[PDB]
Amino acid sequence: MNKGELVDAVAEKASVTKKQADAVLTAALETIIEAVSSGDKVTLVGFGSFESRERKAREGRNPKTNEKMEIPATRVPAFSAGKLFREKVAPP
Amino acid sequence: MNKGELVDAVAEKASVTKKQADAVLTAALETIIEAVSSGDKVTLVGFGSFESRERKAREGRNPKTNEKMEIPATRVPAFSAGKLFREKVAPP
DNA sequence: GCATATCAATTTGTTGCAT
DNA sequence: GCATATCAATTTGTTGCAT
Repeated sequence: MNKGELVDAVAEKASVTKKQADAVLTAALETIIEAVSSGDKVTLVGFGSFESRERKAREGRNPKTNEKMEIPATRVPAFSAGKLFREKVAPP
Repeated sequence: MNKGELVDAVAEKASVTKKQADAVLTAALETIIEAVSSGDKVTLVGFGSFESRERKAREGRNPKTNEKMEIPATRVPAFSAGKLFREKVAPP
């Protein structure tokens, strides 16, 4: 399922137009990105939570030259699945 | 940031009412879960992608008894962060 | 979140293309 | 995605409890 196919179902479920369903979904996804980036954890009950996970430098290897290198420290987006999400994917 | 706080920001950005922002967001998240559960991968450009992943059985240990046990195989919700998410969290 | 086990199995990214 | 390293810093879950 891509964004467009999701919008169709959302516009159907929420009884709104596809242009509206997209505009809201766009806003929702952009806001989650902004919030996480600003170091804020985004929690959505049932579904899950988003946060930034810190990551220190690690050793790596150049596949073309076999030469060892250091992959620099960085910040990554993370996701934790809520109870309802994990239970729909794997019922107790 | 919780759902309610996300709704407010979404309703502000998309120029819609809070009830409408919530109705869409609920539908969007509930659809995402049903799709992942039925074995479909949900891809959203910029943001990221959701999918199920199967974990094989592994050896574990009971902290209450010290007794070694086997954690059974399962399926879990997973997330891949898209380029735009990873770049707002850590700009190149 | 917190905790056992001298745990055990994930996930990713490394460069530079390619689909 | 593919092409290394007998990679390497990382997540996550055992059974429950604490907040």
